[PDB]
Amino acid sequence: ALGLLRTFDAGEFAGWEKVGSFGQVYKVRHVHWKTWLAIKCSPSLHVDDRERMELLEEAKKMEMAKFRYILPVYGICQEPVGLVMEYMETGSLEKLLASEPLPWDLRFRIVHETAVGMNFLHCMSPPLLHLNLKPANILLDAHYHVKISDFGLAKCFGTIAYLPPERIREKSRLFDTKHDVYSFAIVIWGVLTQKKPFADEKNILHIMMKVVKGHRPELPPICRPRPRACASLIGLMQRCWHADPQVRPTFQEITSETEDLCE
Ligand SMILES: Nc1nc(N)c2nc(-c3cccc(O)c3)c(-c3cccc(O)c3)nc2n1
Ligand SMILES: [Cl-]
Repeated sequence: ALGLLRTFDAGEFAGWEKVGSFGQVYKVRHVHWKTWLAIKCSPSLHVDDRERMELLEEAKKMEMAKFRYILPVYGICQEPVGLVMEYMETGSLEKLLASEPLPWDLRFRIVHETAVGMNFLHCMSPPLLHLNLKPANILLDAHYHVKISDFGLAKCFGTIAYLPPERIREKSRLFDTKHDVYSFAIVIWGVLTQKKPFADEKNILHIMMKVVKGHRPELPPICRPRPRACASLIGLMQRCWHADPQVRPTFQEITSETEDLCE
């Protein structure tokens, strides 16, 4: 896994441009390869042996999940300590949802492509859990196709919204596939609304308390352009955010339904 990865000297890169932030992300130009890449440097000034090894586990987990809808990783840079990744021109879904009103055919495809990627992770032996899925992680290429990113919290802030209610109920609960299914439901909410969940609210703790009983983000209305598929996606979202995690569908089932929304 970590053998096909490379080590990058900072001399190999050029024209650094900040893009995200967590740790800052930079669009760099590999000079000898004549192509662009992304690199994520650590926030700290000193990088201890936990960081260096943690970054390596993130890279290994990315290479293991080589797939169409997963972000490719090339190696780890040493000069500044950071992860050398594929550059996605269109950037994050978060930025795209803020940017402008999106057509529904796209929205449904972004949802489906994300779902296919997540399904792939869960299909591994053993399953790879993402445990961090949010529109900031969901990255889009020049032609608006998804690649899932940020395996920093994977397993073999304003982010309370993506946290499952069972995680608030029980201190130190065992992580599962149904964690990702919940977060994915909140992503769907983001696509249907182009809003951030609980954006306007007074306080975190009140909403996090109400979530443990049943209070989820307010349902969007049925859209005019694609009212049949919208209603269907909304349905799926609701099943994906159920309080009882055994009621939530598997990504095998989810992909099966999101595919029909693209037909
Ligand atoms: N254009 C572009 N290209 C990228 N390759 C890119 N990569 C990331 C990223 C960050 C950490 C880990 C990781 O596996 C990917 C982010 C990123 C993800 C989450 C939060 C954040 O601040 C930045 N944004 C990006 N944007
Ligand atoms: Cl429709």
